[PDB]
Formats: sequence, structure tokens, C-alpha cells
Amino acid sequence: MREIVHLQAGQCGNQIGAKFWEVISDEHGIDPTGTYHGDSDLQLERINVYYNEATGGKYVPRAVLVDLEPGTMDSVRSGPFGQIFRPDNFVFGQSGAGNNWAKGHYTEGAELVDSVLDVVRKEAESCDCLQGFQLTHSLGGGTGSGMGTLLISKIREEYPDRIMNTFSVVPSPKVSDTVVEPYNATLSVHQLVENTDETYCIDNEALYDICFRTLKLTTPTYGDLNHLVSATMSGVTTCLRFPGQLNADLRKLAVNMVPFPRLHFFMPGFAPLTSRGSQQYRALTVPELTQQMFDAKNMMAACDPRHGRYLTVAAVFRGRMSMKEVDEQMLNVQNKNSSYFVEWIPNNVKTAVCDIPPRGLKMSATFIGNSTAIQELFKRISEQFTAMFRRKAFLHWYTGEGMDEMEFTEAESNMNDLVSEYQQYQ
Amino acid sequence: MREIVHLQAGQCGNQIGAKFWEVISDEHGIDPTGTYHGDSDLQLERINVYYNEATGGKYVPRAVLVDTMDSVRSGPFGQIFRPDNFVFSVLDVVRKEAESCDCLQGFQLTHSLGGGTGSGMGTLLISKIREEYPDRIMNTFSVVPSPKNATLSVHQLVENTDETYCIDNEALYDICFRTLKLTTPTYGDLNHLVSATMSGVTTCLRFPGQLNADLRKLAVNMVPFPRLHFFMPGFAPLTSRGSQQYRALTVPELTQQMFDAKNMMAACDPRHGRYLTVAAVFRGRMSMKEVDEQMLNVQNKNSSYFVEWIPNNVKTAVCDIPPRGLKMSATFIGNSTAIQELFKRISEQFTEAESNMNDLVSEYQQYQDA
Amino acid sequence: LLKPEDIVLKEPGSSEKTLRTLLRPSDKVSNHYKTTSSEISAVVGACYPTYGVPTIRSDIPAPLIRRVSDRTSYGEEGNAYSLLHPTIFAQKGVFERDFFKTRSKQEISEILCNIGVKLSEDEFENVWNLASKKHHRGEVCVENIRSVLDEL
Amino acid sequence: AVSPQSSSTPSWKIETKYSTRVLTGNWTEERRKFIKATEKTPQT
Amino acid sequence: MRECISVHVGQAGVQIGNACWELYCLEHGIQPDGQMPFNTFFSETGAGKHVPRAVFVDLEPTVIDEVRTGTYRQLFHPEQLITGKEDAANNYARGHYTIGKELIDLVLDRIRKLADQCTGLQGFLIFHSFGGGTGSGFTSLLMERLSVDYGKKSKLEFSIYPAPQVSTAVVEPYNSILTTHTTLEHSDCAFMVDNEAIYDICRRNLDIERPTYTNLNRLIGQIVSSITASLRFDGALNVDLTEFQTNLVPYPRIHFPLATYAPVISAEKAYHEQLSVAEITNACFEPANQMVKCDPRHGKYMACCLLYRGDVVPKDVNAAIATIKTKRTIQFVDWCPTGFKVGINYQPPTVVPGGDLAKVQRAVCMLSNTTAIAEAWARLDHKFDLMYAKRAFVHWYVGEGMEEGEFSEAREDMAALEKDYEEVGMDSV
Ligand SMILES: Nc1nc2c(ncn2[C@@H]2O[C@H](COP(=O)(O)OP(=O)(O)OP(=O)(O)O)[C@@H](O)[C@H]2O)c(=O)[nH]1
Ligand SMILES: Nc1nc2c(ncn2[C@@H]2O[C@H](COP(=O)(O)OP(=O)(O)O)[C@@H](O)[C@H]2O)c(=O)[nH]1
Ligand SMILES: Nc1nc2c(ncn2[C@@H]2O[C@H](COP(=O)(O)OP(=O)(O)O)[C@@H](O)[C@H]2O)c(=O)[nH]1
Ligand SMILES: [Mg+2]
Repeated sequence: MREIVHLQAGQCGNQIGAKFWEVISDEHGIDPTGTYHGDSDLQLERINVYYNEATGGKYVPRAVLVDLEPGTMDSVRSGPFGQIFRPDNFVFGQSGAGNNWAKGHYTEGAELVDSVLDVVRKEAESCDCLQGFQLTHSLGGGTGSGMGTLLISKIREEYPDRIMNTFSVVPSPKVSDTVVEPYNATLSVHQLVENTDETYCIDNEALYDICFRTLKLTTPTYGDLNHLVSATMSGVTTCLRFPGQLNADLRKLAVNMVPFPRLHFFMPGFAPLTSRGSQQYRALTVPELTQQMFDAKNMMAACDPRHGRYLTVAAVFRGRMSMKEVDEQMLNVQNKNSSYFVEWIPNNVKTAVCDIPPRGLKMSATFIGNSTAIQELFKRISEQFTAMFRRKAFLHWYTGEGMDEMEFTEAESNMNDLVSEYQQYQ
Repeated sequence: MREIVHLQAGQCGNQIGAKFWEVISDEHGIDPTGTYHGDSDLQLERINVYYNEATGGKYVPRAVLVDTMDSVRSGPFGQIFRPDNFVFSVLDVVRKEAESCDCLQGFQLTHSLGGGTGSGMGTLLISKIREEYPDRIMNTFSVVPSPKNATLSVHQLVENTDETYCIDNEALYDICFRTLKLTTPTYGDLNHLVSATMSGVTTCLRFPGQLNADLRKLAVNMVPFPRLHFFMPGFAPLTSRGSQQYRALTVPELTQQMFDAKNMMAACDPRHGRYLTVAAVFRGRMSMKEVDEQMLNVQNKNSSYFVEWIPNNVKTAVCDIPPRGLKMSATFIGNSTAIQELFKRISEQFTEAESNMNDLVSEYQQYQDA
Repeated sequence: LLKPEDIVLKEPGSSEKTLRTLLRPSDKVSNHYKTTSSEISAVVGACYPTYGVPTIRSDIPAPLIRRVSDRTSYGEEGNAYSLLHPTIFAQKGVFERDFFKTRSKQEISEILCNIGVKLSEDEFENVWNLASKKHHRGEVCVENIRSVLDEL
Repeated sequence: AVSPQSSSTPSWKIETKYSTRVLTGNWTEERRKFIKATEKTPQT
Repeated sequence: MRECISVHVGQAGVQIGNACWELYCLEHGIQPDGQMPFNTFFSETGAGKHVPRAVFVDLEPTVIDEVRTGTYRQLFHPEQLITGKEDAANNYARGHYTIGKELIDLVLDRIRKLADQCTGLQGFLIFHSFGGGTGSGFTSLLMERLSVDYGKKSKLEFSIYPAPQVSTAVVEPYNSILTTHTTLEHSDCAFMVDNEAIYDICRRNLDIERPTYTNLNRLIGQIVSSITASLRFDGALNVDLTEFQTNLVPYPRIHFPLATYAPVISAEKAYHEQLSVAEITNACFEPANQMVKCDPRHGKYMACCLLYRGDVVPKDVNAAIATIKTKRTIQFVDWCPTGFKVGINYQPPTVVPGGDLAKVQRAVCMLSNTTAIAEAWARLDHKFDLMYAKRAFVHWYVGEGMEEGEFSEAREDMAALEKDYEEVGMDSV
């Protein structure tokens, strides 16, 4: 009735989202061969949010899985859940994406209209209702900031009214993979401002940090690193999908958290995190989740939230919960920490409730935060741009496929003007 | 958490350290090809002290052989070693293992004080390690010549190590003829007995005992003033093929043979000796009123001979894990006045080094006096 | 041709499988190298007779006629509340040993028709049976007979 | 302001690694296998 | 809800802490894993578990590691089991200055995390000794960092006093006299035990030859359970934990009292002869049953605190107290005509299974502040004088930061402590 369309693109987005369509599988109790097995009939009445129907009770996801390689669709079908995904919506590219945002965005710009746009309008019009559009691209690669981020300006050209919600993977300098990350990620955050209202930020050092300080596992793979985000993405729609006490949705999370049309870069979190050895020794109640919620070590974008005042702060909740103390510790943390919130805005906290706890838990509280220290993410990726631009060193890959020098200067000439707004209202 | 780097320097040290590694490997249950045997869970808990492991159940020591080596590898347990550090460079290998180590405490160097390899290269290499790790303890087991070269050697060593063990083959021979009735002293038997005396004091570093005292604590307890550090070992429950069924085994019985004069490692005279510090390290499952009562009872039998102007002239240690075979065992170690006779003979046998030896003899004299 | 047991690879749980390592002969040190710190201390929360005297001395029988010198307790002197507000039995001198004493069948039969209660013979047999079932050892007592007659 | 840490949480410095039988740094949390158990979806 | 924090620090306090949490768990229905098929010592989590309030901090790795592999591993929080890297080597400047300074930020949060969980907290139960670099120096780190934070709160430490005639340490009296340098400022009840008397109590009453250390941890275990019964079990005459700082210490540096526990007996002697109330308190005062090496006949008792337990009647207590205070042998002090103090509870003496004790109906715990321990301070600075004259063993304490400027400063402070058994012992007119 309020169906959600998820656009998974890239070598990232087909291995990040490959964990995202697993917690949607068990919280609705979906078998990996299509049919539902369970007893409680609360979770098949709102099955249509994520699962279309066919004959024989079979539920396939509304899914888009695109890449310019054939590389990663030989891996998402190679997982445990590969039979669940739809057969036609793997949209192939026989060639390679090849690290550059030049190949996907302008050379493969005319290719994506036959590729992704003709599958979306086939699908998203066919639903009995719609809510919004949610895409997960890697900023530092070739398909995500190639095919995917042009589509963020393509469907938004068709339907202006809906809501864009990008769980975006911005890289960090400490854990690095490619040396030209000022050349694929800086060239996409200029496009995100006009065309994506709800813009999250995911890092790769803070995610290992959470599996070091908190879960204490010593050799974390990507699969353990991708459930701390796959719990987040499933845990934000906990009121569009289940009953409860105080339901919220993706307009009710954007009115509270976006005061200005360009002050809209959020950052995430996830409350109930405790180690592998002390499971039962911690009492998961209200005042301990909200003590995990606010500190610097828990928050998934690799920034220190103390240098910058939160303009606005959101939340969500689940589980059989008593409202009073939930609404009470968030009376304290605005009041005791008046230094780390702005003045001139009376309220800064939003809360929303559900009824069902997640699988194997009792409570949960996903965190979404608009702070004015996301400019720490966007000063370091412009600190290294013009310190590399002056030798022009890796430019000779970009004048040979169809973009000029003159659009390179404008992408950072508005990057500071983003930061010139966060700094003024600090 | 204590750590150990073991270096065999000079020939006699090489063949005694070989028996050292054989003794610790049989006490820890490793097949000489390197595979682990896990009959009990206490064997592998602190193998990190002396070893680092390999892929597939193989283990390999933290030992460097520097100076014979083909004979050692041809011997019983040669296959455990690392063939890349058989140096004959030493600085590079000692920082390699000491940089792969986490928190360092002490070093086991096997040498002598009577020859051209165990003495000069020993003093050089102790200088070359004390210049690199000035916060560790160098347990440098040593062999000195019989009173019936060292003056060149010792006068940097007494500054550096303070954990040497110097009485020798004449005492070893007379132990073998009298208290064992052992007809043919082979060199390997003396290597065996010295090696077990090594392994006796390395159980507070590897096993959870009862009164747990590591090497730095042993240093603080034993050494009063920074130049009186040459110590006297001995291993108690030794007897023959016959006398076992005639003797009994108790803590008062092993006290007798850890303070037996014919048992200690010394061709010396406790009747002319005065122990500043004694430690008796016990291994086994033994009641401790027996230990403490027998401790101060055998101190009560001799008021003159244990040192005056010190109230507690003794110290006991005990671990919960005995040797192989024997239900309980003891190892006695002392710091007496019964040791300057060797210095007097080796000095009556450059010139500033001789003067420093006369200084150390006068140091014993002026501290034995009232 | 293989054994049915193949172990995990570490003290960590759910490790990948590995074979059981063989402990060679005369190299089993498990039976000899047991620990001594916590191994002697095994007190599981999942037995012996009791020594001394009780402060009430109910285990010894009470003497019939007391000596003057007797200061040893026997429990017959009740609470001060039971001396300050006594039952009428205590008010005129019949007490709990006269309740709990073993009377006779003819004594209870004389008690029945003279205490103001008219009882059938079968009802009297049932009352004696219920009193003997109520008493653990089994006899006729005034408290047991009155309690069984009140309950049934 | 920094917040306190125990022994061997981050491992951003490079350490040698042992099998967890040997009582070494960060032994216990990898000795214990992570445990979870559920019965069904509750009601509202 | 009169809770206390029960740290076990050093080696000489943790095997008792093995035996301490045996005796609390067997007393109630709590299993070793903490599942009950208590609120003073135990925090309860709603899954079905109970968690004790005890942090086991020591520098020595193996004695904590033998618990995490032990049979009580499913009891504690496994972040309370705190270990550093290298031992303190019985060196004060290693257990308080160079390795002990690394672990004090962690354990300031850990006493704060437990106390934020507790409701009606009434103090601390630290368990240390008087000889350790990590047992006597390091407990004076965990003491001065709490009175700057918690301040006025009742601290009860059970500290193995260095015996007159036996010992095992060597450089012990250099920092024992430094332990008392600050625990006079910030300790309010520092109970003490010599083990030498318990070596001979077993030899006379208990039919024991060859006793281990595992037997002495149980008898020290009972005294802790005797003083902590009035928090978990309501009685006729309660004694709570702020009352111990007005009963006992008369002048603010006389807070070092003894302890014993009278009917230690085996199963063949207790069957033969009875145990009234008027003879287990007679067995308290006899010189063959105090657990600390001392002869009380040369000492005048200042303030006993008889803790009874089990099946006792309060007229039987006061019948016995006037028989004893008329005795011509045992002497008192004239300006304390009050003297004694009772405590009667309805919970019996417990027994450990597999032990040597018998099932006695009554058992007492007298906790006598006495005079006679002053002459045991005559020997603890006589021992200090001789080593310090020739500067013997100083070459290592100066190794890790300490100097000579404090060793004489502590000796006069332990000289001034011996004087304060003479301004108060010489009676007014
Ligand atoms: N009650 C009891 N006392 C013990 C035990 N083990 C040792 N001790 C006592 O501890 C004394 C010496 O220990 P400490 O002075 O406390 O030294 P420490 O605290 O252990 O410091 P470290 O040895 O470095 O760990 C000895 O004289 C023993 O009397 C035990 O298991 N139980
Ligand atoms: N932490 C984490 N990082 C990922 C994951 N997948 C991709 N990345 C990051 O994404 C970058 C690689 O981009 P890539 O996927 O090859 O770009 P694409 O070819 O356009 O899809 C690298 O910096 C990786 O660190 C993941 O599952 N976890
Ligand atoms: N255990 C053992 N000791 C030996 C053997 N050969 C010599 N020694 C000892 O080595 C000592 C002399 O060697 P040393 O002076 O060090 O000559 P170097 O080895 O060339 O430096 C003698 O006192 C012997 O006790 C042997 O085969 N086995
Ligand atoms: Mg210790």
C-alpha cells in the first residue's frame, strides 16, 4: 500500500544489498525458495511493501540489480538467497566498468535508459501504490557513481514528488583501496545536493571500528561488516511495515530533520550493540540503548560528533516498550548537553515506536542524525583534491572519454559552498 | 606475562641447551617433528613463553645457535629448529625475535667462563643485547674452570647479567660417584642434570603454581647489593637403583636432601659458608605447613650458619605441577659466602680487571663481617 | 573405515573440523598433572546428623514430678501471652500433655456421651479412624479427636 | 576527550596471532561462540 | 539493600575469593552458573542468571586465567576480570608507579559502573595483604582514588598481617610501612589475620596434621560470612555497616582489630560434648583459639563485638556475659565500662560440603579490638631498621621511581603509631 523501491547498483550495492534482502527475509519469515513459513500472521499482511506476489504463494522481491560488469551477478546468485531474486532484473553489461566514473556516466549514459529506466517504469507503475526511491551507490567506484548516480537524476526527472534516500558509501583515507578517490567521489557529491533529499553517509573505517571496540571479533570479514548496515536499512521502515504505538514514515522523518533545502546530509547509527562474550550480563533496557546511541564510538560515519553541534536528531524504536522513560532520557540529553545542540531551534529529537522486536532481540533503536560535522567528511576529500590538481597527474584518463576540465572546477566550486553553509550556522 | 630468548653460545653451552630444549619439550608434550600432544589442557596455556608456532600443529623455539651444529641437528631434537638463524647478523636475529615478541622479560644464554668462545663472545653478545634491551633479566648459565681467561671475561658480565651459576664438573663428578652410585659419568648425564636444574625454576613462568614468583621478583628477593649475584644450584630427590625402596618421600625428607652438603652443585664448604638468600622451589601436590614448618625448623637448627642480621634467611616457592615420573621434587638455590674460594684460586692463577676481582673478594669479606 | 568422531579445531566453538590428535603411550600426563588452586574447591549448589543440644530440649522426655533444682527447659512453660490471656483449660489446670496423652477407647467413649455430644457408633469408629489418620504416629488424643470432629 | 579502553580491543597495530587455546591477548571473546535463540514473532 | 563492592586484588586475596563466592553461592540456591532454581552481593539479570558484585583485578595472569577456565567461569562479568601484562615482583614502585598506573582509569569506571547500578550502597570489601607489590602497595592505589570520589563510606579490608615468626617475602617491611602511610587516612576497618595461628589451630582442635592453603581460605571465608550475615538475614539484634565506625575505633588511628570463630571442631569431638551459649563464648577468650598469632593475657580488651549466629536465646547470652566479665584473668580498660556488643541472627552456621567441619547448631564470631597487638608493632619496625641502615635492597625500589625521601618519612609515621598505644593506655586520674 506504500511500496518501497530499492535500487541496488555496483559491486558494492549487489553485496551490501545482498545482506539487506536477508533481514527482510527472516523478519517476514521468507524461505530461500520463495514461500513463507511461519505461524504469526502479523507479518504477511504487510508483505506487499517488499514482496510482490505470484502463483503458488511465491514471493519475489521488488528489486533492481544492475552493473556494467557481469562480475557480481555471478556472486549474488551464488549466495544462499540467490533463487529469491527476480530473473529478468539482473541487467547485464558484457564489458567492464573499470574504476572510472567517466565510462558509466556519459559513455554509458545513453545505455542506462534501456537498462534500468525501462525495468523501473515496467515495475514501479505496476504497483497499486508507491512511496519512494532508495538507491545505494559506492561513491568511489565505477558503476555506483557511474550508472547509478545518473539514474538518481533520471527517475527524479520523471517523478519530482517522491523521496530519495541514499545510503551512500563515502570512502576514508586510512583504509583505502584506490588512489584516485578524489576523482570519482568528489565528482558525485555535487550531483547529490540537487537530487537527493535524505542523504546518509557510510564509512569503512568506522565500521571496522565498531567490530573492534564493541563486538570484539578480531578478524572481521565484509559479511559481518555488512549486517551493521543491513540492520540499519531494515530498521528505519519499522512503522511503514508493522503496527505499533506511534508510526512514522519517510515524509515524517524528513519534515523534522531537514530545516533547509541544502542542510540535508545525515549520518546513521544503531543502538543495541554488545560483545560476543558478555551477552547476558548486560540488561537491554531503555537507558542503556540511549547511552549507546549518542556517543562517538557507535556512530557509523567516521566523524567525531563533539566538534559540531547537531541541528536536528532523529530516532526510531521497536519492541514492547513503555513510553515514559523513552521520552524522558531524551529530555535529559537535550538539557544536560546544551553545548552540543544549537540554540534557536526549540526541539531537536524525534521518536517513533513499533510493536515487534527484530529477530532474536527484545528492543532496537536505529539512529539518524543531521549534524554540522559532516563537513569533516567533506573537507578531507577536498583537501586532497587541489593538492593533486596542481600537478594534474591523473587527468589523462578523463579528457579521453567525454568530459572537460571545466566541469571539474565546478564540482569543487560548489563543494565548498556546501561547507560554507554548515560553517556559518555552527 | 614473561618472555624468554634462548641463545646457545660456545660448545658446552650448545650441548647443554640442546638438552634444555629436549627437557622442556618432553615436559610440554611435543613430538620432535613438532606436533602437539594435548593429553591435558595445562600444556599449551603458556607455551607462548618459550615458543612461537607454525601452520599445521608445528612449533619452533625462540632460540639462536651461535658459535657442532650439524651434530646437534643430527642429534635427538634437531628438527624443531628454524634453519634461517643458525648464525656462524646476531643483532638482526635478536631484534627479529625480540620485535615479534610482545612484552619481554628475560634471556637464557648458555656459555662457559673458561674458553675462547663461551667467554669473549659471551661478554660481547651480552653487551650487544644490554645495549638493545636495558629492562630485561639475562639468565646466563655458565661453567667456570675448576679451582684445582675468566678474569678477562667477567668484569663486564658482573655489570650486565647478575644471573650466572658458577660451580662445576668436580662437584658434578663427586655427586655422581657418591649420592647416585653412578659408575660411568658420561658428559650427557651432566648435561641432563644441569638441564633439569634449568627447568626446575621455569615453572612459575609456565604453570599456575601456588606461590607464584617470576624472574624479576626473584632478582629483587635474592640480590641485596648490585654486585653480589653468583648463585648456587642443586636438585634434591636423587637416589640410586637400590635405595628408593629404603627411603621415603615427604617434605621433611626432601628438606634433608635439599640442604644435604653432598647434594649441592658445589665443591665448596657450607661449614665455611653463610647463605644470604635461599630459595627452595618445590614441584608437586604438597601440604604447606610441612613446607613452612620445615623451612624454619631447618633454619632453627642453624642460627650461626644462616646469616646473622637477617630475620628470614630463607624463601620457599611451590608449584602444582611436579616433574615427569617423580611425585614431588625440590630444587635448592643459594647465595652464600662459600663461593669466594673459587675467586681466590682463579685470581692467584687486565690488571684493573684483577683489581676489580680483588674488590669483589673484599666486598664479600666486608659484608660477611659484623 | 574411519572413526565416527572428528573433533573441532579449537577451544573456540564451531570451528572447522580436524582429526583427533593421538596421545602416544607413556605420554599421558592428564591423570598426574592436576591443578591445586580451584580443583580442591568444588561446591555445587545442586545429609549429615546434627550435633549439640537444642535450646528447647524437646528431644528428651519431660519428667513427671520436677526437682527443685531443675532449671533445664522442657517447653511446658508457654509464652507470656499464653500466661496473661490463658485458655480456660489452662485457667483451671488441664494442659497440652493431657491433650496429647494416649487415652483409651473406653475413655473416649465416656468422654463422648458426657461432654454433650451424641454420636453414632459408626460415626465414633470413623472419628477414631480419621484421628489415627491425622496423627503421624497414630493414637487417640483430645486435640486430634476435636480437630477431626470439627473438620468432618 | 578520550574514553578508556581495555587491553587488546582495536588491533590497528599489527600483532602476532595464536590459536585461542593458548591464553593470549583477546582469547575469551573468540573462545565463546556467539549465541542467539528465538521462539516466534510476539504479539502487539 | 545494604550492598558492598567486593574486589579481590593481589594473589593472596583471590584464592580466598574463590572460597568467598563458594560460600555465598552455596548459602542460597544460586548455582555456580548463577541460575537460581542475595541482594547484598548479587545483581540479577532477567534471563534467569545472577551476577555477583566482584571485580578480580591483579597483574598476575594465571590466577585470573585459572578462574575463566575454572568451574566458576559462568558467574562473573568477563570484563570485571581485569589483567595487565607483567607482575609487580613484590616491588612497591612496580605495583603502584610503573605498571599499576596503567590500569587506574579502567577501574575508576568499574567501581562507578557497579555503584550506579546499586541503590543503597554502604561500602567496600577489598581483600589484600601487607607484603605485596601488587598486594599491599597496589591496594593503596585503589583506596586513595575512592575517598576522593566516594569519600564517607564504610570500607572493610581483610589483610593478611605479616606474622611474627614466619614469612616468605624478603623485602616485605619496606612497603608494609608504606601501606599504613595512607591507609591511616582513608581506611575505617582494616581487619587482619596471621596465618601462623591457623596453622596451629588445625593442629590442636581440628585433628589435622598437614594442612594445605585450601583449608585456611574456608576459615577466612566464614569470618567474611559472619560479618555479612546481618545484611542478607534479618535477626533479633542487627549490626549494620555504618555502626562499625562508632562501635570500634575510639581515636581515629586505632582501627585495627582481631577476629576469631570459636567452635572450630571435627565430627568426632563435637559428637561427644555439647555446645551451649555459655561455653562457645567461653571458648572465645581462651588463648588456644584466636586466629591471629598473639597472646591475649598481656592485653586488655577494649571493645569486643560478639557476633552470634544460629540457635541462641538472648537471656542465655547475658547470663554468659556476666560470668566472663567477673573473671580475674582477662583484663579490660577502665574508661570503657560498656565493653561488649552482641549480634544475634536467625541464620545458622553454614557448612561447605566435602569439608572437615561438623554440623554445629551454634557458632560465634568475636571481633575483638584489643591492646596486645602494639607489641607486634615493636617487631615490624625493628625489622625495618636493620635493612634500611645499610641501604640493603633499596637498589630496586629506586629502580622504578621511588627515592630515599619517603622511607624515613614512613618510619616516623609508624613510630608515631606505636606512641598512640601509650597516650591512651596510660590511665587518667
Ligand atoms: N590466605 C591465603 N594466603 C596466601 C595464599 N597464598 C599466599 N598467601 C600469603 O601471601 C603471602 C605473600 O603474598 P603477598 O605478600 O600478599 O604478595 P602478593 O600479593 O601475592 O604479590 P605477588 O606475589 O606479586 O602476586 C604469604 O606469606 C602467604 O602467607 C593463599 O592461597 N591463601
Ligand atoms: N566495508 C565495505 N566496503 C565495500 C564493500 N563493498 C565495496 N566496498 C568498497 O567499495 C570500494 C570499491 O568500489 P567498487 O565496488 O569496486 O565500485 P564499482 O565497480 O562501481 O561497483 C572499495 O573502496 C571498497 O572498500 C563492503 O561490503 N564493505
Ligand atoms: N655436557 C658437556 N659438557 C662439555 C662437553 N665437552 C666439554 N664440556 C665442558 O666444556 C668445558 C670447557 O669448554 P670451554 O672452556 O667453554 O671451551 P669452548 O667451548 O671452546 O669455549 C669443560 O669444563 C667441560 O666441562 C660435552 O661433550 N658435554
Ligand atoms: Mg603473583
